[PDB]
Amino acid sequence: ETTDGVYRVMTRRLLGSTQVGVGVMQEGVFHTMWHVTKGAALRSGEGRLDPYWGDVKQDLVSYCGPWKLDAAWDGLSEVQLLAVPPGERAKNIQTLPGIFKTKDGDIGAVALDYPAGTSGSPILDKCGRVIGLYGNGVVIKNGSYVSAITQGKREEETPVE
Amino acid sequence: VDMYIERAGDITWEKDAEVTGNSPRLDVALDESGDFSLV
Ligand SMILES: N=C(N)N[C@@H]1CCCCNC(=O)[C@H](CCCCN)NC(=O)[C@H](CCCCN)NC(=O)Cc2cccc(c2)CNC(=O)CCNC1=O
Repeated sequence: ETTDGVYRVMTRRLLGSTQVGVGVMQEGVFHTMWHVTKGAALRSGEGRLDPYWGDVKQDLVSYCGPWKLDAAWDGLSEVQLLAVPPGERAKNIQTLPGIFKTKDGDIGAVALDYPAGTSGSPILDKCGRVIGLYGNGVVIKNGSYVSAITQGKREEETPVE
Repeated sequence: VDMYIERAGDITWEKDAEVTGNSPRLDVALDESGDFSLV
């Protein structure tokens, strides 16, 4: 199914399932981080979701259509991580982002530390819009974690022949 | 082999949420494979 919301990304081998990440269904497109799926296909119920767009440098992949999430952090405001940890209820946690300063500009970044299978959980603004996905980050000196607020580009529609 | 998705909820901002975390400012580099590293 492709009903809007947040989803766990699970793998099954022989014994039971493991949550490897999280992603966002919006406008019939599933959005997650590349390192969650490695860009491979997903099952949804009886149906297959095929990768459509992705970029390993952004660490993002979308399924069934192009990247739909276009809201950005405004900079100044607090945000919420809608964390969906393995084995746990979805929970909101509010924080004021820090900044990853890069040679190409600043990226909002949240100092929130969750299990690796929380990767792909959405970060929200106060309108409930998804401004990025959690889980591509750095480990600072004391071992704690800071995640970029990773957002894709919603491209203009492609022309038709 | 079987990677699959299962719905986990609606996406909403929570009005009276717990607040935590500092706001670190970090110099970082992003490489072509999507790795952030501290400079
Ligand atoms: N380390 C934490 N405090 N929290 C992290 C949070 C993870 C949140 C979801 N995101 C990820 O899994 C992504 C996947 C790779 C993306 C690459 N594009 N990983 C990273 O962003 C950084 C990248 C660091 C810089 C690369 N130059 N990797 C780690 O953190 C791995 C690490 C390091 C030391 C010790 C540990 C695990 C041991 N802890 C555990 O197993 C408990 C679980 N918690 C953790 O794994």
